[PDB]
Amino acid sequence: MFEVPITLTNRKFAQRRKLKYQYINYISRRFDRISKQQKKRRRERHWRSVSFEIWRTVSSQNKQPINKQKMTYHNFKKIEKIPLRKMEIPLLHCTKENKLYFQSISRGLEPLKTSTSEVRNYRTRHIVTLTDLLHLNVSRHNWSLAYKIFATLIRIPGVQIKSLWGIGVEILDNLSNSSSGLDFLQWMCQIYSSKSRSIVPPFQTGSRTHTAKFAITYLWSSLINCQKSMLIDKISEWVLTPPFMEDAEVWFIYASCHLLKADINQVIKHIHYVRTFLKICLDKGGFAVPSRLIENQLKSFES
DNA sequence: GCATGCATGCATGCATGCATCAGTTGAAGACAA
Repeated sequence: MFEVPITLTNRKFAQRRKLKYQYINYISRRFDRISKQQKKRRRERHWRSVSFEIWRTVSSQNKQPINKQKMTYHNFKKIEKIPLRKMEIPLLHCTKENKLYFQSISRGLEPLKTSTSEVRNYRTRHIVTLTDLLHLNVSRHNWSLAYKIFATLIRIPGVQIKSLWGIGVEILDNLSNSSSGLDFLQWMCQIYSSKSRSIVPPFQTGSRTHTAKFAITYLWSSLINCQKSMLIDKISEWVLTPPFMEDAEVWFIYASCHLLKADINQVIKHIHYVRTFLKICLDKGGFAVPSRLIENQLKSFES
């Protein structure tokens, strides 16, 4: 009853997405008309926008104005009537289950089986139980079992590493026996930071644009390994090998490295330093409500 | 006929290939019959 961490499937689901986005396109085409293939799905899904430290959202103010009824019954069924037929052609080539699937999604029903629910089979149902027991044991603070789970999981030739916070917290409350925590974190980062589609990202990703998980997690957690102090110039040397260098938040990680080094003219240059990266992190992002707090601290330093 | 496998295609940089101090030297304007 939880998301699976393996690449969803082969099967039907492609032909279903076919039917879906093909029909979508026929209706939206005739709709702009009246208002006046993996690739068809691709263009289709394509032309569309793809007191505390909140990445504040973009709120409503310069946005738009009001609309007034577009769509009576007699006029919707206009736009519906033709594309449904063109659909009657390749519907003739997809399978019965997907005839009825398209039929119902087109009546506006919504399925009550899931892609997981219907992908039957010895092996996957076993993985499903394995991963469940993982997520359960981790909820239970049963770090030992949990760990056993995780290990037998990743042993299996199907699981992609989308279960890393799995370890990153698991191996984290497991001081016991294994290289851990930062080990995993900076490992993830080093491996998946270069070149060396669906079924993806925010908490996994590749290069050229940003990479939540591994990056920021080791990138603060090492600074927490320096709250273990009271290391830094290392974290800021290899933090100081950008660029993605639009990673503004990592600009704030850098400025944090300088406020922690600051804790004689050396300490000056470290406070000068943090003063610089805070605004080069006015790049944009959006942190630290008043930087005048950071700066009141920097004046407690200036003493 | 339908499902598994894996090879073809497509697309962003990169790498191979192929074309694009000192001497004699003359020339120019002033000057005499």
